[PDB]
Amino acid sequence: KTPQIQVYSRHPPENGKPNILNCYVTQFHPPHIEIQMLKNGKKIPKVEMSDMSFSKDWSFYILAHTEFTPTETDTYACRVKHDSMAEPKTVYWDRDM
Amino acid sequence: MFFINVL
Amino acid sequence: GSHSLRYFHTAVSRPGRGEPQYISVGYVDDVQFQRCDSIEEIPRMEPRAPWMEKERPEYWKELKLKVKNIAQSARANLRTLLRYYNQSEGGSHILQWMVSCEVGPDMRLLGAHYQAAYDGSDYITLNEDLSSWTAVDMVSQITKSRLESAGTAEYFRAYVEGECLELLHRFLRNGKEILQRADPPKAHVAHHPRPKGDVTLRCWALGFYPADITLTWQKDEEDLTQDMELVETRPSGDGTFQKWAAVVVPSGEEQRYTCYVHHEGLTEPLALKWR
Ligand SMILES: *[C@@H]1O[C@H](CO)[C@@H](O)[C@H](O)[C@H]1NC(C)=O
Repeated sequence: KTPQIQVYSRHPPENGKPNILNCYVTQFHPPHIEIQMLKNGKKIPKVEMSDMSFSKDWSFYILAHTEFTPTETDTYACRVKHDSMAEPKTVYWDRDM
Repeated sequence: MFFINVL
Repeated sequence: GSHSLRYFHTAVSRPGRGEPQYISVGYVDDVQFQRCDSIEEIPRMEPRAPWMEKERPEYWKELKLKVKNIAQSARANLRTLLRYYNQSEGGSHILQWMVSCEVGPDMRLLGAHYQAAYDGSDYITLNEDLSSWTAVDMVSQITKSRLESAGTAEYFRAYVEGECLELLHRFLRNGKEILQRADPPKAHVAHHPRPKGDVTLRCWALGFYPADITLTWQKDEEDLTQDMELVETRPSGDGTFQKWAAVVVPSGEEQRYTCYVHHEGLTEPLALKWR
C-alpha cells in the first residue's frame, strides 16, 4: 500500500495573501512514514502534522501543513518516504488544482 | 475505548 | 440527524524509537476530539476539540487507565497471533480495530460496530445482530468459535449501552454548535484553456461540513461520470472540506455543461456553469 499525495492550499490562492499549504497523505500501510514539505526545493522546518488515523479499508492517512504566502516565483512541494517504495515520492503544488 | 481478546 | 462516536485503534509489535506501541483517535462524526497513545509504556492523552475542555478531571484519569490496559492487552494478542500464523519474530506486525455507536434523530441507539484487522487485512467483524461474528480464515475461525461459545459480544453490548452512548450524548450537548450543524458548499467553476484548443472546466466546492459530498457533471441531460477527473474529498485544515471535479470540453461549448453539487447543507442540489 503505497501512499497517495495531494498538495493544495486551504483557501483559493492569491499572491501576497497569507494562506496554509496542505500535504494530505493517504492510503498507506504500515503506519511508519516520513513527510517533508519543500519551498524552492529546500526543507521547510516549520511543519505541523495532524494525528495519524485510518479509514475503513485499514489504510492510514495524515495531514501535514505549513503557513505560507504564495508568490509568482516560489515553488512548493511535499516529499514522502515509505517502506512500500524504493525511492521517495514528491508532488508539487499546482495553484489550479 | 474497548478491546476484545481474539486469541 | 444521525450521529456517531468512532474510535480508530492501532497496536504495533515492534515500533521504531519514538513511535507508539499503541495509538487511538476518537471522532464524533467528522470532528476529532482526542488522541491517546503509549510510547515506551508511557500513556499520553491530548484533547483535539473545544468541548473536551468541559470534561472533568476524572474523565482523563479513567481514560489513562484504559490506555494502559488496552496497550498491554493488544501487545499480548500480537504475541499470540504471531504464534498461530507461525510468523517469525523480529518483524513488526499490526493489530487495528474500530469501535463505534450510532444514534438517530431521537438520540436513541441505532447500531454499533466492532471490527478488527491483522497486518492490514480483515480478521474478524461483529455482525449487525451484535452477537455473531464474521471470520475470514482458519485462525479467525478459531477466534469466532471462542467468542461465540464465550458470549463475549454481550460485554460489547454493555459497553455500547453504557459508556459509548454516555459520551456521545454528552459530546453532542457540549459541542452542539460544532456538531449539530451543516455548512453548505461554496462552489464555482474554473476555466483552463489547453494547448490542444479544448478546455478544462473544474467545478470546485469549498468550505463545507460534513465531508460527505457529491460533485457531478452533465452535458445537456446525460451524466458524464466516465469523463470526469475527480480528487478525493480532502480536509482544508480548519474543520471544513474541499473537493473538485473536472471535465474536458470543446472550446465554445462550455455553456452546454452543468456541475451539480449535492450536500446535506442544501435542500436541493446546487447547479452552476462557467461564468
Ligand atoms: C512454527 O511451528 C513449529 C512447530 O509447531 C515450531 O517449532 C516453531 O517454533 C513455530 N515457529 C514460530 C515462528 O512460531
